[PDB]
Amino acid sequence: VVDPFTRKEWFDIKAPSTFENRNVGKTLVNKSTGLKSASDALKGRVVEVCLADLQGSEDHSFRKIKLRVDEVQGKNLLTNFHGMDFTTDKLRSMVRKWQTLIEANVTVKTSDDYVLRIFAIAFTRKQANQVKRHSYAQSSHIRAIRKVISEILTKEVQGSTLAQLTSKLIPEVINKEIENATKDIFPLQNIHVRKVKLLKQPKFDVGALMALHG
Amino acid sequence: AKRTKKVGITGKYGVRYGSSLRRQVKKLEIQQHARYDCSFCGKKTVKRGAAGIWTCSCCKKTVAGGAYTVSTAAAATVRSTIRRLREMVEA
Amino acid sequence: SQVFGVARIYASFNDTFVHVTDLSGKETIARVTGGMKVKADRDESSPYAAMLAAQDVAAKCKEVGITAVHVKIRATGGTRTKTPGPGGQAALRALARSGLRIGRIEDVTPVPSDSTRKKGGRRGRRL
Amino acid sequence: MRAKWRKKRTRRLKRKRRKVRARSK
Amino acid sequence: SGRGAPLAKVVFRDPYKYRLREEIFIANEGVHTGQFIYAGKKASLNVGNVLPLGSVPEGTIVSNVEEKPGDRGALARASGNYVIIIGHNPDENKTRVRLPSGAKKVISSDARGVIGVIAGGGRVDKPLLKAGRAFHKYRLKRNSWPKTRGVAMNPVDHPHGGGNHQHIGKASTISRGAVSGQKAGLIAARRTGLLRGSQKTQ
Amino acid sequence: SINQKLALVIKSGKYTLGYKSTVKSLRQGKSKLIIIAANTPVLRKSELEYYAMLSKTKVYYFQGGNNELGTAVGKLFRVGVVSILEAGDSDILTTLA
Amino acid sequence: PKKRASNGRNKKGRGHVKPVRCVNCSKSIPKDKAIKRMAIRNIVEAAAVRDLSEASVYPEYALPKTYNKLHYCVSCAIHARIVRVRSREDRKNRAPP
RNA sequence: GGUGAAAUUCUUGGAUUUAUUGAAGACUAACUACUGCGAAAGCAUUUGCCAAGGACGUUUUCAUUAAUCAAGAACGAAAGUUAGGGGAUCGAAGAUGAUCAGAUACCGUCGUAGUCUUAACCAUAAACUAUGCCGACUAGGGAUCGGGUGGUGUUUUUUUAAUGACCCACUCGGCACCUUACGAGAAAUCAAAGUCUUUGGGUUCUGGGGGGAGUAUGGUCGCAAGGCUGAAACUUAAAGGAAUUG
Ligand SMILES: [Mg+2]
Ligand SMILES: [Mg+2]
Ligand SMILES: [Mg+2]
Ligand SMILES: [Mg+2]
Ligand SMILES: [Mg+2]
Ligand SMILES: [Mg+2]
Ligand SMILES: [Mg+2]
Ligand SMILES: [Mg+2]
Ligand SMILES: [Mg+2]
Ligand SMILES: [Mg+2]
Ligand SMILES: [Mg+2]
Ligand SMILES: [Mg+2]
Ligand SMILES: [Mg+2]
Ligand SMILES: [Mg+2]
Ligand SMILES: [Mg+2]
Ligand SMILES: [Mg+2]
Ligand SMILES: [Mg+2]
Ligand SMILES: [Mg+2]
Ligand SMILES: [Mg+2]
Ligand SMILES: [Mg+2]
Ligand SMILES: [Mg+2]
Ligand SMILES: [Mg+2]
Ligand SMILES: [Mg+2]
Ligand SMILES: [Mg+2]
Ligand SMILES: [Mg+2]
Ligand SMILES: [Mg+2]
Ligand SMILES: [Zn+2]
Ligand SMILES: [Zn+2]
Repeated sequence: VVDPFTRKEWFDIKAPSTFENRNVGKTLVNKSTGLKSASDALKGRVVEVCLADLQGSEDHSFRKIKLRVDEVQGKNLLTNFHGMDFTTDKLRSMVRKWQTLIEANVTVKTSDDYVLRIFAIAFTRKQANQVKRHSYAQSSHIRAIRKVISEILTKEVQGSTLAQLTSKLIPEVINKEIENATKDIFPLQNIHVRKVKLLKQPKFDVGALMALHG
Repeated sequence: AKRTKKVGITGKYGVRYGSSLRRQVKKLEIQQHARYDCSFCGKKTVKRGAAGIWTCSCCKKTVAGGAYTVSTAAAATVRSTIRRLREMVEA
Repeated sequence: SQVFGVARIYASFNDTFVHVTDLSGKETIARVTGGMKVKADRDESSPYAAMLAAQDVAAKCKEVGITAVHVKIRATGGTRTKTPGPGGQAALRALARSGLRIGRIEDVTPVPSDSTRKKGGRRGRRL
Repeated sequence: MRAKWRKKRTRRLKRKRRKVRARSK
Repeated sequence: SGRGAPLAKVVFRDPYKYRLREEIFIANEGVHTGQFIYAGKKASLNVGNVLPLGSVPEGTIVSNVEEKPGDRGALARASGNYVIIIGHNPDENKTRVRLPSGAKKVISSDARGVIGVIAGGGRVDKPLLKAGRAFHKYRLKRNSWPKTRGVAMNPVDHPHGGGNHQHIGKASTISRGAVSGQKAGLIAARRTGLLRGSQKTQ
Repeated sequence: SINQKLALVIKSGKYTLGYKSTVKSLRQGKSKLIIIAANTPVLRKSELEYYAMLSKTKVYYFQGGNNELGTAVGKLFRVGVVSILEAGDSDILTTLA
Repeated sequence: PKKRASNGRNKKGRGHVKPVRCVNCSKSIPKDKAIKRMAIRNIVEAAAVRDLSEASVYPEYALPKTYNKLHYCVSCAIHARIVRVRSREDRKNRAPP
């Protein structure tokens, strides 16, 4: 029996800062030979840690999150951001029949020379004195609302660093910086940002990325 | 009076070579003969010769073109996507 | 509290799939669930057999050593059933009951925005 | 026989007798 | 004469002598008299210029492409043709491109090309529609026309020669290993018959 | 748009169409603004721009060829340049243009 | 004669409703006319939802389910799912239960 | 892998599965409803541009300019035809694996055309509400879409308004649904299919037992497939509709 079980050795993430917990747990890639073994074939993965998995209590527990393996050294392995998402359960539970969905996105930049496509998702609240059973806006609202969410996303992403960005939307109050504009248009319950993702970077800049650890 | 119900310019070929060949010639014939509009001076004065050579009657300017039109679809859809790729290299 | 993986379960009609691996995904550890201890090939999706080979799945899971993972379970989906299959749940039944540790769970079934027209044409399968 | 099949039946029938006397056209 | 594409006579200064030097280019569609042509590595992505395939982003359209740096143009020269660039491997500094045939060749990123597509496209969509129009076509290329069917000749003149009826009398597909005087018909044909089905390179 | 502000001074004020009359306008100072079709050649353009600089006249570049700028001013012929001599009541001499 | 003023379903005043394709046989069916049922079933089973929680971490944190809307074709809708053929005046009752 | 079950099939080429990732074409899910818009066909991601429209509001303007319409014309699902592009999906043909007594099929597989787009054709659908358009009158009821009016109505609290969303009442015009039947109908049912033997508001169109047959013939349109127009000889006592009982 070739029994490869004995063969290889685990390695480790921990999270960058802008969080509180960071210990990821462990991986298994290969022994580090040289004739092709891990220096180069590292930093090419992601993992799926929930957020209440990562910071706290479950007031924070729906967001999926990607994390891109960045670089490795001795007992290093360290993973920066790659994007984020919601989770099937709540989105399928927030899309109730008899109300209006509203979804929009924009591709915008941060001082960290990452462009990216944000998303946003909002729904209708029925004024809680009200008899009519469907609670629909009237597309004077839908257009003006997505006009104003689009006003706001860019002025926080162009607002600052992808790192400060993470620190901006973790506390989530962007969600109701939306409701700030919206309260003068429509009741608009359940307002979340509901994904984030891009593909292009500035070439690695090793020394920038170690500024999230201590 | 109208002189031919369908042959148009292609009547020179009389009855020969078959309707299909004549019709498909007529199309490119009309293309390669008609006067086009000049991009540099704004009159319809650019006519063909030596297919892919289109020249403006006044202002004496000549432009490489399609064999029977000034701009071929392909060319134009290149021009577009050469602009696109260009604008992507200054900002 | 302990060491983690990913679950990677998949249910069809007439087969089922279950496989551990690194949370990174790249390196896979053991999967074979399928038609393995079943063989009549009617019984490929059967829950009895999904269990019977889920056992030998959890087996190698701890045979190389891991305590816990959460699911990535999914029906075929695409432009096909998109609803779970028989031997999807009757396996993790006998893999949570196999004394292993389970967590943050979610479906990963592919769903489109309404395209890539299904097989069978506008009259469907006809029986 | 079905109505549209009776249609195809005679569309074909006519195509054929159209042919048969273009032979003497 | 004998070409479909028009040519562009393009005048430049001699860097090393008070002199003009007049090169001869193939005119890419849309070039014009009096236009300004820019040539070299640090040149701009304007249809008409000539830039190394290093300096251009994938999806660029170029013509008169070099197979080796500095051979002064080999690829995509017939009226209406071009090659697309489909990616760069900078470590070896190659560039992979797709030629008019469909085949995808890789060549150095120093090889040059001309932004755009060659002029006179669509020439072939017009029927020639008489024998004389072909006669005048080939008057100015070579003595290749007309063509006598080998199967109308006596056997002394051709493998398909002779017979009391006109037939090739043996498989028309000929081995690549065949000898001069044998190779007539479908040489080394990997298949034969009316091509049915999408033919675009998978 | 701006085509409407210009199409007011046709019915309102004093203008001159054509490369020659408008450069007599430019050297006699009577021009407040000159408008230049897109397709008008760069040499002419730079020349006018010089004359403008010396009359202290402003210039607007009409996005649109001389065909468009001719139909713009209600004439049925090409127009390579316009030169307004009195903006009868258009604010075109005080719009952002 | 007719057997429903509704004759197919729930369409008066559009002339066309792009169709859906059935979950069982894949047969297309106009959206207004497909019977719809939202299938909420959780991750769970009867005896299976105790011990997945016993030898477990996160001590029953979430418990989510599978949300997917279902469309049938009526003939397949008739085959198994809720058609349960009604009777002339009983079929006019649109109460779900 | 696929199904009721199988098999054709794919697997030293690491298949099915995973991960990162890229290309191409198509579609717009969930929100989606007895909900909107358009002459109909039809129309569902975003944004910008381009022109267009009904309802409302109106102590604005003109002042009979209108209704309906042979001829004639604009548009016209799907498929189908011509020339390019495209060709991912699914997929007439054809070839196959199975089933069957047979199985040219239904189920499975491969997959040509097609499916998509441009320029031009073609002009047909159970193109349906199997229900012409304009006008008038006859009957109750609560939903809802759009506009409007009314307010010491609720909520936003900022400091209360302004607003915005919401509640209630009314009134125009929508898409429907409900209950009744004065009334109508051969009935099924119908606020029109009502205001007809107490038979007449204006106007367009079609039908006159069933087959023969939308066949033959001519004319005309079309590249073609075919579209529009469209008989007769002869044959036959029924054919049909709605409802009842079996
Ligand atoms: Mg059946
Ligand atoms: Mg004959
Ligand atoms: Mg010769
Ligand atoms: Mg030959
Ligand atoms: Mg010959
Ligand atoms: Mg001879
Ligand atoms: Mg011989
Ligand atoms: Mg021989
Ligand atoms: Mg011979
Ligand atoms: Mg022969
Ligand atoms: Mg019936
Ligand atoms: Mg319908
Ligand atoms: Mg219809
Ligand atoms: Mg959508
Ligand atoms: Mg007449
Ligand atoms: Mg295809
Ligand atoms: Mg067949
Ligand atoms: Mg057989
Ligand atoms: Mg057959
Ligand atoms: Mg009809
Ligand atoms: Mg209908
Ligand atoms: Mg009605
Ligand atoms: Mg009819
Ligand atoms: Mg009423
Ligand atoms: Mg009665
Ligand atoms: Mg006829
Ligand atoms: Zn000119
Ligand atoms: Zn079905």
